[PDB]
Amino acid sequence: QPAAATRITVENGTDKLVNYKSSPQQLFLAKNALKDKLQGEFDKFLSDAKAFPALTADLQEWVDQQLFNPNQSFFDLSAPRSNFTLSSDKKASLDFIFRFTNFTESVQLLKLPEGVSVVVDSKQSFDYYVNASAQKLLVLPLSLPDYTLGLNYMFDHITLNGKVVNKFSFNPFKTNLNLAFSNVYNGVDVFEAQKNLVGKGKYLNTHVKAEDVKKDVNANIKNQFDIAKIIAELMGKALKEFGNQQEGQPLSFLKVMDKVKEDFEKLFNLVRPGLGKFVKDLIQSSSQAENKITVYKLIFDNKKTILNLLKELSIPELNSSLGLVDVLFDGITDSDGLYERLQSFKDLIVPAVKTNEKTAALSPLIEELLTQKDTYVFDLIQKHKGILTNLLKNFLADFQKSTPFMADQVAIFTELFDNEGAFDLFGEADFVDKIAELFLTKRTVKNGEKIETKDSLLVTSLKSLLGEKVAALGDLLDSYIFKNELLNRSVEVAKAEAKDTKGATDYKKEQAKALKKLFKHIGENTLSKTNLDKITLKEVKNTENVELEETETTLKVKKLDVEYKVELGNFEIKNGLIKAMLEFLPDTKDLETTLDKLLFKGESYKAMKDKYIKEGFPGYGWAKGVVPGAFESIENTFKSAIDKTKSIRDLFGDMLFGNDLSSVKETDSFITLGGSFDIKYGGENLNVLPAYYSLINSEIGYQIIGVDTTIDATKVKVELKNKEYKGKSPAINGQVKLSQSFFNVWTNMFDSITKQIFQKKYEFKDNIQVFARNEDNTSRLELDISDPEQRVIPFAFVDGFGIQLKAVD
Amino acid sequence: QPAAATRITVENGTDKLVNYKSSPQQLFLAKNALKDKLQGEFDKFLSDAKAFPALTADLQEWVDQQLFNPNQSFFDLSAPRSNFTLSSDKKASLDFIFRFTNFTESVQLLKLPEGVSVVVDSKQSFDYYVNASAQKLLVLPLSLPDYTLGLNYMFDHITLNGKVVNKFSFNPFKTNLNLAFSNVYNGVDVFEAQKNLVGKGKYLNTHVKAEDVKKDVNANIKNQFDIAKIIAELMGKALKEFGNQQEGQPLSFLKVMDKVKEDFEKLFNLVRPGLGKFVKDLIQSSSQAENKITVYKLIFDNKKTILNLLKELSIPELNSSLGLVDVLFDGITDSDGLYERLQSFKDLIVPAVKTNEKTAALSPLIEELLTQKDTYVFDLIQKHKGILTNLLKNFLADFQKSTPFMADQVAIFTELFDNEGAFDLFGEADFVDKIAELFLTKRTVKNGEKIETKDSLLVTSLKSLLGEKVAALGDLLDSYIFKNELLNRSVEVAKAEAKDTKGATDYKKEQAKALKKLFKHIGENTLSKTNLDKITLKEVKNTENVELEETETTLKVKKLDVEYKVELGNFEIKNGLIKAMLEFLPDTKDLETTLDKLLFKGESYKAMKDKYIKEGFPGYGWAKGVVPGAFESIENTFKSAIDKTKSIRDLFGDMLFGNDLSSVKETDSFITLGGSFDIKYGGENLNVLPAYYSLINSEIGYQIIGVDTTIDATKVKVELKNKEYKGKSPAINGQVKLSQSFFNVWTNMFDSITKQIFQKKYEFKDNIQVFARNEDNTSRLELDISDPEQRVIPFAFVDGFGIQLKAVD
Repeated sequence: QPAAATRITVENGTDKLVNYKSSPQQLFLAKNALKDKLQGEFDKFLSDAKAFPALTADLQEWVDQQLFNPNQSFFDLSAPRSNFTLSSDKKASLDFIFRFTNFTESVQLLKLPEGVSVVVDSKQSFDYYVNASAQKLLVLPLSLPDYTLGLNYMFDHITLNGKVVNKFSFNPFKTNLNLAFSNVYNGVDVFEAQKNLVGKGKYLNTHVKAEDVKKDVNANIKNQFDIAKIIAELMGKALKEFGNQQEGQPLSFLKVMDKVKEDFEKLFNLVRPGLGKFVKDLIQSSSQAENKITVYKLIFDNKKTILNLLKELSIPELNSSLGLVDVLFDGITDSDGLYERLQSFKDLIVPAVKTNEKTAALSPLIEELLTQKDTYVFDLIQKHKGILTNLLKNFLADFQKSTPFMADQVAIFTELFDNEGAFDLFGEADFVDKIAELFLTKRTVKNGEKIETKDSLLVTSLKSLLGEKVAALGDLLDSYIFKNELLNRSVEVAKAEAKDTKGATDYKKEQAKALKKLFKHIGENTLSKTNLDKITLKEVKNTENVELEETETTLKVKKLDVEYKVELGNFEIKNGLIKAMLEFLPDTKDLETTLDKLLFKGESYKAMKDKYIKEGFPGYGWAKGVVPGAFESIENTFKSAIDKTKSIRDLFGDMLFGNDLSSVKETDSFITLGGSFDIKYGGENLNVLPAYYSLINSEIGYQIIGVDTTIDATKVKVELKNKEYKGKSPAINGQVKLSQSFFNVWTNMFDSITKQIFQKKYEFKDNIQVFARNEDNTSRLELDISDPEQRVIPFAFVDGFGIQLKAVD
Repeated sequence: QPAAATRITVENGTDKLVNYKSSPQQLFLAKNALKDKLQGEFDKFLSDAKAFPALTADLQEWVDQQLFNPNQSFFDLSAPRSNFTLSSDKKASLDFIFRFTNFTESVQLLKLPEGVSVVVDSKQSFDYYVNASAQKLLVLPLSLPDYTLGLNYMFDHITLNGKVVNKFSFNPFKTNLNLAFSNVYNGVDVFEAQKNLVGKGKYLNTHVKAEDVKKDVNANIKNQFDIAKIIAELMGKALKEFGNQQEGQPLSFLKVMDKVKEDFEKLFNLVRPGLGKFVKDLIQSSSQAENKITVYKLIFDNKKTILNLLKELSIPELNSSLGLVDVLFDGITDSDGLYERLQSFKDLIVPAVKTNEKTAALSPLIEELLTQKDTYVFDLIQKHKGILTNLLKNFLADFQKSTPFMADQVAIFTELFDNEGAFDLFGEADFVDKIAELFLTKRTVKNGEKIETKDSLLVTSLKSLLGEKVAALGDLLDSYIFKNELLNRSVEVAKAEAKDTKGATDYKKEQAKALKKLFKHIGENTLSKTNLDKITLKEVKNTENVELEETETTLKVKKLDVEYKVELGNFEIKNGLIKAMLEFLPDTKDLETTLDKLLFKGESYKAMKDKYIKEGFPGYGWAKGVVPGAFESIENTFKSAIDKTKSIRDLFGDMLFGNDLSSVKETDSFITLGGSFDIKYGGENLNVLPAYYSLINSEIGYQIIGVDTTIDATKVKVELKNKEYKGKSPAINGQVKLSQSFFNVWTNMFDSITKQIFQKKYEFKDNIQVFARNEDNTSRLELDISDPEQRVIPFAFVDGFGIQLKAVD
């Protein structure tokens, strides 16, 4: 048999850390930091009610696995003498005597965790002595599957076989104490990592080459340009399908996604290597896709890509769910096996999800993720509208609280997703209609009495972006931009006064038609393959070697100087990119009243009117009756100039195009971009330092910080092809021609904008981070991710700022 | 024979006074004042080298005229004993013994200046004793023909016939001392007169009656109205003759004076009684008069009127020349005798005139006043141009220094009379042409290089009167009032560039024609007898008795209250009083350029133009190219409204008349005056005090001071008959009609003027001075002008302010 056991119980619980200094409330520290406090924290578990059962269980595991597991075939083990002295003084010790009794008639040897060479004859009671004086158990760390601080104990000086074994480890890599940390991880956070990762002949310096730096720097610009071009063609290949769709035939956001699915793959195989099959599979995982693929097929195939994307999420706690992914995917050859194993594990997965408050609302989702084998991501998204909208609203609110600079975009996004039906895009709907009824339609999202005056999303975005930049013409926006059924459809008012559905009354299809026309033009006239082909990113030098200097904990670029010329060719923005937007404006012929209100019936002209009526006209004085004959023809000629048959569409056509709208050809180019602009990535003595993912990962890149990315936008010509007024029937023609004057003002302001907002020799500085990947997804900078010294913890908090394991002190 | 004479020489000289206190340098004091200083001043003559011959001459005159003139027929006079003791102590005395020896054999009596009853037989030496102790000779005054202080001496206590004769006068009324005063006159100046002239039963109170006061007060208003009406008809009877004269036929200022001569008489027989023949004779004393009358005929006939007018002149010294007028006119029955006596007296008159510096320049004038018997006043005036212009300039300069309030009228008068040829009006000339070439013609009165830019008299008067009241429209006056050949004929420029005498070039007859047309209209349409007949001065109460209260040195009106209603009827100021003045303005069709300069090319509009061009247009801001399309039609419509064929005459016709000038009838009434205004001469306890002429005169009036002369101008209606625009071809017609607006402005401003400048219930206070004359020029208030107590000296200086007969002390 084996030795007697008394308290072999081993179950226990983990611990957690407390905030210190003025650090964020979410503490996710790494190892070190509490270098001295680890012993003190382990002493608490060493001197509590859970201490001696854990110690006895560890002793039992040691005396079975390490003592008689290679034995007991010919040597029975007994423990006649065995005692412990774990006292209240937090000082532990032991004294064990082991007898090996052999019943076989032969000569054998004892295998013990030491260089022991002892010969024992048959029927002989071999002696074994394990002595431990009263001493403080030392603390060493272990790496849990979650990469958390699994505190373990070791003996300092204990005698085995009568000799002292210095630095004795009591079955390392696993202890029956379960004293983990919920907020402290094994490894080096962000900066203790940049002590053994860079240097003279250390990891980063010997794994990053000058030719590699040059090729990655060039490929950074090349891939940025390529993804920009693929994005531009994508909206321009899907936009063409959107626009060309016939009226009354629904075309969902995802049915068109298939028609450009490969492009997405290309796009996402250039943003991140290996992320090519995942997105092309994702946009095919819907009922509207031509070839449906299940969620399990989506997940098992590109498991590694999903792992990288999850590790790129900002939330640390996801890594806790990421520790079982490798165990989840072990021994699986097809998606059916993965589905079966997830069904097997559901009995433990779903209670953990339900018990977690953060994922408590998520509980239904994962539910059918284990209930139906034909799950589709986008079908789930369109079916679980409420929960997904809730998380999206929370995430967007957090982003607003974190990104005040893009507050308008987050505001319009939140207003969009305030409606559950906004998730009907990812389903069986009409995108060219859903985007119109979400972004260009009044909202009534309330139930108290009525808040239907909430207007549309585009109108609110214009109000935010034109807050106070323009004031007098704001009334114009009130009469032509804020009060048009093509941008503010006025929900629930169509069936209020007509109740007969006239052709003009139904503005839901006229606005959809205008949006389809705009999509047609942006698709096959502006962002077409032919029009986007004349934008060439040509290398200029691309020859200089990017020498690297290494000296102690540093890695610098000697002289980075690469320049790429983006030649815009002749990017003809044809008439129709802005002619369709003109057609979005109402075609109401009532131009006299609106212009009269804007010019004369205002807040400043009326004050001058009154002041000149009561008194004024300096030098004259006594001629006060002349005044209501002076500011009456001044208004009269201006009013009479306005053509009775011209709307704001025609006025804006005169202002922008010059010639009248009916006489302006849609094939002509409104704006032509010619020439080229330079990109001048440069720098001297630029530091190169490791760049990690959001969570703990074995894949690492490198970043060059302080790269002067000069975008010299000069040498480009943004020319208005129609720089002269060719109109024959101007809206405000006459001796007080204002449409021509407005057109000249527009041309001058366009030249000013292209001189200041456009080319200005932009100067930027940032960090070029490249996570370069090899051919078969064997990225050059991959760490051992095994020993607790290269396990980087990017989300951890650095001890340099100051963290202590105590309650606010 | 008579008594022996030793120093009968009597010739001597006068004296003069010296300034004292802070009195004006021209001292012309009256008697009294130097009440105590007269004795001291006479002592100087009593103790000088001229004393004893004067005393001896006085003694001789006394002993011939008063002693033996009624004797020597039977009583020879001898002076065996005779001595004087006029010592250096200024104490005079005498001792005389007279023997009367009769050679006739009869009994006679001696006639002496005393109650002496003595009987002397024949051949008897009658004795006479005249004793005088050493005593100071007292001083008494005498009245010279010039009414100056003729100091005379008297003896206090001397014994005649053995008895003392108290207050002995040594031949009064004449002394051989000739100690006159050049600055002190006998009598009471202005206020010592109002001590014996008013009182309880003294002169003014007993010579002024309540009915007399009432009738004179009523006649004051009646005569003021009558002279105003006669003046208005006079220019309107002479103006008609001026206007109706044919072109090229000269009509002098005096040839027309005859055609209205009687009116002048009427006028001047209402301004001052008896001044009716003088002015009617004066304006007939010229070569241009139909019936010439000599200066002697003009002077001898109305000698009394000339005396009153000369006594009304402000200069005191003229009275010295007035002392011989009565002696001049003694024993003369016709103008021939007066001419003969002036020729006789010329040998003394002309040296006195020449020796006097003030009349030294006058010497030629009086010269022919005694050289030709056919002298004419106006022929002399037009012949002695230089001297008369010199005195007129000096008098006008003095009036300017004395009357700053009417400085503009004196300035234009001085500018007029700066030319000698300005006196050609009173001769053989053309008034309708001379007044045009003097008042509406440029002046070049200088010889240095050129001052021809002096402009005309009317232009300078407008510049003075429109100094800074209007500024912006001043440029209009520069282009239409300051630069018109009808008001600024531009002398010496007509024969500069043309040299061919075109019809338009000769502006001397076109301007004369315009002036003649204006005279025609003011003569027979506005100031005609028919039009002036409808202005009636009606008494309202004229019944209340003006009771007078007398109490010591006072005379007050108990309650003066008279009111006269001047009913203006319908005084039709026809079209032509202002239509002719419109025709004076140039008829140049260039109205666009002048109005453009006045309105747009100014000093304030251009600044606003520039400010709005550089920046501005509040609320818009970025629209700066619109501005040179905004302030271009604002000007363009205003410029295009102005009719190309309309001049400033037409614009002013639209502004004033309404309807166009060609369609405005000259017989219509531009302004009609209707209703009536009240004159409310009133007051309680109003002082009545004597009022004298400028110089010493026996004719006196009385003045009521403090009369509240309320001219309640209310209840009159000055109506514009054309208060609505009836024009069919306005100068600035269109949608920016400004001629109609200008006309409405003119109508409103006319109503405002007639509400404030016109009727306002004017309140005035003054002194009603009446020099009432009886039927045969026997004015009621005439003083004895004989005794040295009623001889008023109005020009004298009152001793109350302080005057002493010493050099500045």
